Amino acid sequence: MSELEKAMVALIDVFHQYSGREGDKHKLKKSELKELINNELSHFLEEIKEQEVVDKVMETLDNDGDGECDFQEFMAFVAMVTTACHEFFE
Amino acid sequence: MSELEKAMVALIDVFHQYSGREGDKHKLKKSELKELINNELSHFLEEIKEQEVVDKVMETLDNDGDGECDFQEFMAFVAMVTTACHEFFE
Ligand SMILES: [Ca+2]
Ligand SMILES: [Ca+2]
Ligand SMILES: [Ca+2]
Ligand SMILES: [Ca+2]
Ligand SMILES: [Zn+2]
Ligand SMILES: [Zn+2]
Repeated sequence: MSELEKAMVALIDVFHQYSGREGDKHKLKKSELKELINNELSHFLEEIKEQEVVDKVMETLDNDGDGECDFQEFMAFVAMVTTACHEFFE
Repeated sequence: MSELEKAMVALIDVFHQYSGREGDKHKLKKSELKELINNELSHFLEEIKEQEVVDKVMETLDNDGDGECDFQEFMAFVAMVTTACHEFFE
């Protein structure tokens, strides 16, 4: 696979690794999303150690209002983080 | 870096690799977009060999109407292709 193709498979992989832990296997619940950020975005995002922060991140991400982050929402999250990095480091 | 972090860096890298070739160093013109898809998405998307296909792809991802693909628009493109790969495997 190319570098881009690899990167895409890696986004699918990490989503599944966290979404399948509990409840809906295809959605991130707040605790799944917290572990994903803390473990996998430890350099791009401040560690989450407060319920209020987990809450705010889900509120921000959850466009369909079911209190979970689905794959489309996770893509949007990936784009906002990646964009932030893009901008920040130039 | 985590696999997710490395993937995000990979998106910014490839984008810069192609956007930097001609004209606007920070946006993809049609020629740069065609070569990105052809070289970097050769295992996920059919090879582009017709002007009308690159025209149509650009029209599709060019949401601000400048005839180029900026990083934000490239991220929506990445999300489209990733989603398709996701579905494909399932
Ligand atoms: Ca879940
Ligand atoms: Ca949701
Ligand atoms: Ca360019
Ligand atoms: Ca545009
Ligand atoms: Zn899935
Ligand atoms: Zn840039």
